[PDB]
Amino acid sequence: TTDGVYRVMTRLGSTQVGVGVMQEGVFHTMWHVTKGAALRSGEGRLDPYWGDVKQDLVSYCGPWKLDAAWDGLSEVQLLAVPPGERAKNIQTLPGIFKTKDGDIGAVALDYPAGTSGSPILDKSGRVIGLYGNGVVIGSYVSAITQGKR
Amino acid sequence: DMYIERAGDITWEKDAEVTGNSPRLDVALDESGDFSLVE
Repeated sequence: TTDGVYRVMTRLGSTQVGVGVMQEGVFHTMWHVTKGAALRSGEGRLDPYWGDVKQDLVSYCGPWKLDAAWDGLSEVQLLAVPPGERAKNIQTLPGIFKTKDGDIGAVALDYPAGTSGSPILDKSGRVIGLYGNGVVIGSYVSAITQGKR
Repeated sequence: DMYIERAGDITWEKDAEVTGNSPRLDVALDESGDFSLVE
C-alpha cells in the first residue's frame, strides 16, 4: 500500500521479473511484466483494475494515476531497480521516438530485463513514465511510457 | 505466484551518475505494443 518503487518477484527460488510504482493507493507496472496477474503484497492481494497491451501498461487497485510528462528539454532520471541491486538513479537527456501520432521521450539506457517497469522521473520527482518497452538500433532504447489519467 | 517488495522512495538524486545518448528515431507502434524502426 505504501508509496514507493517496488520489485515484482515470482516463484524453485525467486526471480525479479520487473518493477512498479505505488502511488495514491494504485500499483503501476508494465503489462509484459505481469500480464495482469494478481499480486501478493504481504498478506494482501492486489487485483488488476485496468490494462492495455498496446500501451504495455497495467494498474492495480484503481485507475492509472501517473500523468506528468517529459518537458522535451530537461534531463530526467531513471530510478533503476535492477535485480539484486539497490535502487539507483541514472540521469540522462532523453532522445525522441518520432511517430505518426506524435513524439515520445526515449532513454538510451540498457539495464537487465527485470528492471522493466522502473520509473523515469522529472526534476520535481514526478513519474513521467515507465522503463522497458522500446526498440534496438545493438543498443536498446526505451520509450518513456506514460498512461492516461 | 507473483509478489512485490518495496525498494525505495520515488525521489530525484542530486548526486546521480549521468550517462546515455539522446537519439532521434522514426518508429511505429503496432497493435501488440511493439515499437519498430521506420525509414
